[PDB]
Amino acid sequence: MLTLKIFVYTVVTFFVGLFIFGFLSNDPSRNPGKG
Amino acid sequence: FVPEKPMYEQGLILLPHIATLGYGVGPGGEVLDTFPYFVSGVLHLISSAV
Amino acid sequence: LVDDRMNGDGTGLPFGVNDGILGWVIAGTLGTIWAIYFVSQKDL
Amino acid sequence: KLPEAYAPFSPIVDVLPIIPVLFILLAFVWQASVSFR
Amino acid sequence: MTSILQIALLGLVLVSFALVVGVPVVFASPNGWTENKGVVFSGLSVWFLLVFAVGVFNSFA
Amino acid sequence: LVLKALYFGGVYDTWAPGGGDVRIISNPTTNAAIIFGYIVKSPFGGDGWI
Amino acid sequence: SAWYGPDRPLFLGSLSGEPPSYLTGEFPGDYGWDTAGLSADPTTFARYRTIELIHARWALLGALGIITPELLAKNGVPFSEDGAIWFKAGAEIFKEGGLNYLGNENLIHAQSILATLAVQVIVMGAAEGFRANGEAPGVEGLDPLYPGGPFDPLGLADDPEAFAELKVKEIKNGRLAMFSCLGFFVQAIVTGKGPIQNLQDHLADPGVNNAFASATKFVPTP
Amino acid sequence: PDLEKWYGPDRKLFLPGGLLDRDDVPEYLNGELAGDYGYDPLGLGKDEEQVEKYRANELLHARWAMLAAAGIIIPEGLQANGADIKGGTWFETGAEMLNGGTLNYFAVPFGVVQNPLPLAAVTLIEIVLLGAVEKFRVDGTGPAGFSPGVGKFDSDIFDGLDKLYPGGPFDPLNLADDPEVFAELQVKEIKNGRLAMIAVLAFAIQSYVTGEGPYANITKHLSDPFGYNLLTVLQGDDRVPTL
Amino acid sequence: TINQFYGPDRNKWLGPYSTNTPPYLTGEFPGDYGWDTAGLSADPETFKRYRELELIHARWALLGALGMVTPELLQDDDGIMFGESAIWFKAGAAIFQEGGLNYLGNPSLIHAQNIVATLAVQVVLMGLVEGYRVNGGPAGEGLDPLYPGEAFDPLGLADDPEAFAELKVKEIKNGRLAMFACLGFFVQAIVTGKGPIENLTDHLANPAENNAFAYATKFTPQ
Ligand code: CHL
Ligand code: CHL
Ligand code: CLA
Ligand code: CLA
Ligand code: CLA
Ligand code: CLA
Ligand SMILES: CC1=C[C@H](O)CC(C)(C)[C@H]1/C=C/C(C)=C/C=C/C(C)=C/C=C/C=C(C)/C=C/C=C(C)/C=C/C1=C(C)C[C@H](O)CC1(C)C
Ligand SMILES: CC1=C[C@H](O)CC(C)(C)[C@H]1/C=C/C(C)=C/C=C/C(C)=C/C=C/C=C(C)/C=C/C=C(C)/C=C/C1=C(C)C[C@H](O)CC1(C)C
Ligand SMILES: CC1=C(/C=C/C(C)=C\C=C\C(C)=C\C=C\C=C(C)\C=C\C=C(C)\C=C\C2=C(C)CCCC2(C)C)C(C)(C)CCC1
Repeated sequence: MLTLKIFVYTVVTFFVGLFIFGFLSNDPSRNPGKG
Repeated sequence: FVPEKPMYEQGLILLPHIATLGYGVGPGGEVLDTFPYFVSGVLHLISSAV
Repeated sequence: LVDDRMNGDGTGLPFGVNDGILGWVIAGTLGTIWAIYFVSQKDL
Repeated sequence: KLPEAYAPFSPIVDVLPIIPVLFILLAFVWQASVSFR
Repeated sequence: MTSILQIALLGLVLVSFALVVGVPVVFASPNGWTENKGVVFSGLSVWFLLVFAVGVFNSFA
Repeated sequence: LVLKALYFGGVYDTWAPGGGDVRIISNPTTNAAIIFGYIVKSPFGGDGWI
Repeated sequence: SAWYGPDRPLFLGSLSGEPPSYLTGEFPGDYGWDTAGLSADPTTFARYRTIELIHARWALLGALGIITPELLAKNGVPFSEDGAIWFKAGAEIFKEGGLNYLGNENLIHAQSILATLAVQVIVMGAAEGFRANGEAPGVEGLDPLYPGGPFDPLGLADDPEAFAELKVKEIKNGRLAMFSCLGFFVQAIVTGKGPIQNLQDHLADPGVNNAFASATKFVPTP
Repeated sequence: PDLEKWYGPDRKLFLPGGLLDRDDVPEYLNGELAGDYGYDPLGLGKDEEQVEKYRANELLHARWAMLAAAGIIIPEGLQANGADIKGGTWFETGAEMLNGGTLNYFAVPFGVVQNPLPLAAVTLIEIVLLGAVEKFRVDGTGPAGFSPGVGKFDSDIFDGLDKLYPGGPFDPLNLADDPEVFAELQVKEIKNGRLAMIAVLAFAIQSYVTGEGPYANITKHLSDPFGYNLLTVLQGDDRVPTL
Repeated sequence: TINQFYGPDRNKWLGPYSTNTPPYLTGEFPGDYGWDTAGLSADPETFKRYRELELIHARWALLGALGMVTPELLQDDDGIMFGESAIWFKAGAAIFQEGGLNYLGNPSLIHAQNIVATLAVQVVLMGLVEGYRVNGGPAGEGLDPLYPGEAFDPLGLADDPEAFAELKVKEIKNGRLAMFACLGFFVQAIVTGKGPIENLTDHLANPAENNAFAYATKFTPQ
């Protein structure tokens, strides 16, 4: 029954990791402006 | 300050901040003395002026 | 007891971890995304 | 209460908290006196 | 001993009041900080002296 | 705050027998396991994070 | 970070002084740590460089092989208590169950250390002999210290500057792993417990559960 | 190195630039002596030659007070920590040897030596030797040598030197020929001396106020700062509990 | 004279029986008796490095060998000054008793209880001074790495060249004497576990049956 917990914890860490490295990954340069 | 009452009905917020440091606190929680609170306030006021 | 329960509610479990496999797969997923990001860093 | 040596100054003490609120209001007087430059 | 401390505290109140009403005006005065240096030093030295006096008078009062 | 809790004999413990006491703290628990488990746990009523 | 050239980092920081004339910074792992000067002759320098690198690789392999089994033993994998701690792993082959990889009855299950060491001698003698020639069946003649080719299927040795900084990464990680391996041999001699168990007991109370707690174990008696 | 921070027309003052103008310093302080901070509010500085005259008194005073501060802090600390010093507290050390008393030397690490020297002979040798070394200071003549500054120097080495800063036998470690490091160590020495003499005045005042030694003062202050300080020891006892 | 130890006919490691002297050891530097039967000093710059770490080893062995017996010399009849810690190879346990680390039996001296803190201060300070030794700083920078003598020589002494030669071979011989004696210290700690002065007293009581032959049975693998 802990299998559901493992699956949801894995997908939550996956989405959070996408967020963390997406904003670590030179986010302010993703702009059309001169900056 | 009213000394005979427990010290939370007098609308005082930061004398609990000094009293949590135990400065003038009895065994059961009696206030005992108010001079540490007074000297704390005056030192803060002089520091504020400078 | 009448049913099998996780019985981890409370007890001060860090990050809600009660078995080591969950912490290992959390670290594995974060490390996998980190390896992908690191090898594919500097755009190219 | 204050100790015996400081008891007569308690009414002078009893007006302080409004002074920080008067500081931003003094800043408003400043900004109006410079005619909102 | 109580009267000495009370008079010292009253003088300290008046000195701090004078400092409050004077320091910003003297500072923002055009060519005033370089000419009122002596009186500002006198006021600050007196202010600190009365503070230390009330401090040493607490232990006798 | 360390100096006050261990060497200046202050701060009130509410959990002393009889209704608490101002207690000079001896042998504080500084271990990384309990401190970090205190900082990385859930913020709900099961444990409370901080 | 300019790991080559004259401006390379040194083995004592700014207080390093002058690096040796026979070490100008062509090779990875260069910091000028040459207090005794064992590497004066370039041939001797080459032999020591190969020895250092082979030991770096072996130390990295030993580091994972000494950390992973006890981690799995404490993480639900049914290792026996005998083979969970590395210096006693060789004693697991003397038991009735044999050598159970990952605590599995039908996995490996070897009971003849004589034949195990015999095939080990044959296989590793062949491997090291093919290493010594620089020529193997199906492998042409090239650099003996850095073969690549069949040993680099990924193809990360193609680009020069990344290959050089990866050389630096490899030699520095090897030096870290050999610190670790010598440390593990030290705790094995002194503590008699696994290194992860040593760190675990050190985290319980770092004030007393450190290296100073074992200073009086080897003291002689009259 | 870095002599501009202490020497030159622009230097550290007793007040910063926002409160003290650079023209309020009197003319005879232009940044050439050690400790030049421009702090002469009264009429004691007058001119540079009188400044140079008081410089000798100031430097010898600073060194004497520095020796006094060290020889005050060390023996009382040894007495409070367990050493058999027998009179480590500084303002009772003369009361030991009146009738038949003695003293003990704790010369680290091999101290604990019982001194049988009487006070009269001690005072005699002290006054004679200090008078002799003072005459050597003011007139610049020394009978013998064998100093680590230079091996077996003659008597005529003090002539041609500088008063209050003579090189040679008084520099056993040398390292004072270079003017930059010499001036830096000069400013360091004079600031260390004023720190030491302010300390000395504090030890005397705290002695006369609390009646105990200053190491005992600071150890009790660290034992409890609010339960042992200026206002606490000047309060007296108990203090009615003010509700 | 000088030529007794720096000439081509100098003192050797066999006196007049050192016919096959190595060619590179001509007697220029202190010592140079020719005892290089292993031939490990063939290369010149390596011979320089080995000589420098020789003099460093010699000086710190002089400190060690002299400081071995001084607490045991000051040991009294029963030991109020020091208990079991008067012996050299039991000195470290002077930090773990109930009182602290007293230098000469009293709380006024040293009196430390944080071995970790004194370890950190020792490491930082003397690693820094090793950096000064190999690079330079407050004392001197461009001087001889082995023989600076500027701030460390304040008592004259070092000014005369034949005096340099004489009391430099005095250095190397005193250092080697302490070096050999220190080997004696460690091995008598191993084979007996008894202090040097008490072993000396036991031998001078009866040299006949008290010798290392009395402990030759101790290492027998029964
Ligand atoms: C050259 C340095 C050095 C040496 C030889 C020793 C030796 C010793 N210390 Mg020790 N220490 C040294 C430095 C330091 N110690 C300490 C702190 C302590 C403590 C706290 C304690 C000791 C104790 C001991 C003894 C442990 C009993 C034993 O059989 O040990 C192994 C020794 C032998 C088997 C004898 C043969 C020694 C020989 C092989 C050494 C020479 C070669 C070495 C590899 C050294 C190489 C240089 C570097 C690595 C130090 C032992 C004789 C303990 C003690 O006294 O217990 C009664 C103790 O409690 N030491 C510090 C920190 C301040 C040191 C800092 O440098
Ligand atoms: C954990 C508890 C602990 C306690 C209770 C003490 C207690 C003490 N330690 Mg300490 N220590 C402790 C831990 C540690 N000590 C040290 C390292 C030392 C050292 C190295 C020394 C002490 C000393 C002392 C004593 C200092 C008091 C004194 O003499 O005051 C009175 C003295 C002063 C206030 C200042 C005196 C300074 C001294 C250098 C004066 C020199 C004067 C000269 C003119 C110098 C001239 C030199 C050149 C320029 C010409 C004292 C009994 C000292 C001692 O034992 O002295 C006998 C000492 O030398 N400790 C370490 C390692 C970091 C510790 C680690 O835990
Ligand atoms: C035995 C493995 C080994 C070998 C063969 C080498 C070989 C070499 N190293 Mg290297 N090194 C090693 C381990 C090794 N190293 C480790 C563990 C470290 C980290 C401390 C370093 C850090 C290092 C640096 C920073 C540099 C070198 C350099 C060099 C080259 C010249 C130095 C030399 O000739 O010394 C010969 C080495 C030996 C003869 C090994 C002797 C081993 C004995 C048994 C030592 C016994 C005591 C020892 C200190 C262990 C105590 C514990 C320890 C973990 C602290 C040479 C090819 C220089 C270079 O530029 O590389 C090209 C250089 O800058 N090494
Ligand atoms: C983290 C340590 C490390 C690093 C940075 C390198 C780096 C390098 N190695 Mg190398 N190697 C290592 C460890 C390492 N090695 C070990 C331990 C061995 C012994 C098995 C070898 C044996 C070896 C050989 C025979 C050769 C190289 C070669 C090379 C170079 C090109 C290959 C490459 O870029 O692939 C990429 C490297 C990495 C991505 C870093 C490795 C990280 C992996 C993914 C971790 C693996 C651990 C995992 C749990 C599996 C356990 C190990 C198992 C395979 C036994 C390169 C600079 C070739 C060469 O010399 O160049 C011409 C070559 O001939 N290595
Ligand atoms: C580790 C200490 C050490 C070191 C680094 C040196 C180094 C050196 N010695 Mg020296 N020596 C030593 C100890 C040491 N010695 C001691 C204790 C003695 C007294 C017995 C001597 C007596 C001696 C003489 C008479 C001469 C030298 C000479 C030399 C120089 C050339 C010889 C050489 O390279 O051999 C190589 C040395 C090493 C590679 C390091 C030695 C460490 C070994 C490998 C381990 C211990 C050896 C052995 C097991 C000790 C146990 C036996 C013991 C009972 C003696 C060289 C720089 C010759 C010279 O020209 O003077 C400058 C010379 O003639 N030595
Ligand atoms: C008997 C051994 C011995 C001998 C013959 C020498 C000889 C020499 N040393 Mg040397 N030294 C020694 C031991 C020795 N040293 C030790 C053990 C250390 C480490 C502390 C040093 C550290 C050292 C340094 C840093 C320097 C020298 C230098 C020199 C040269 C000139 C200065 C000098 O020391 O004159 C000789 C003086 C004596 C022989 C007097 C020794 C008598 C003592 C006082 C006996 C008492 C011992 C005492 C109990 C030890 C505890 C004291 C401790 C706290 C320091 C000279 C060739 C200088 C140099 O490099 O050459 C230019 C230099 O810079 N030495
Ligand atoms: C450089 C120099 C120079 C200067 O001048 C001088 C001097 C000082 C000499 C120097 C230095 C040196 C050094 C330090 C060296 C060292 C090295 C090392 C440490 C190595 C190791 C190295 C290390 C290594 C290899 C290791 C390895 C390991 C191994 C195999 C292991 C294995 C295993 C495992 C897995 C587990 C199991 O259960 C068991 C076994 C099976 C057993
Ligand atoms: C030359 C040659 C040639 C041929 O052919 C070959 C060959 C053989 C190689 C050779 C030879 C060699 C040799 C002899 C060597 C030796 C070495 C040694 C002696 C070491 C030791 C060495 C040793 C040493 C240093 C020692 C030292 C010591 C010390 C520091 C001590 C310290 C201490 C003290 C004070 C006290 C305390 O309580 C403790 C301590 C703290 C601990
Ligand atoms: C009146 C009275 C009294 C008395 C008192 C006294 C006598 C004293 C005092 C006191 C005090 C005396 C206090 C204080 C304060 C202080 C402060 C407030 C400080 C400060 C400082 C700072 C803030 C700094 C800044 C800076 C600079 C400028 C430099 C560099 C950077 C930095 C940032 C560090 C009492 C309360 C007892 C009681 C009641 C009455």
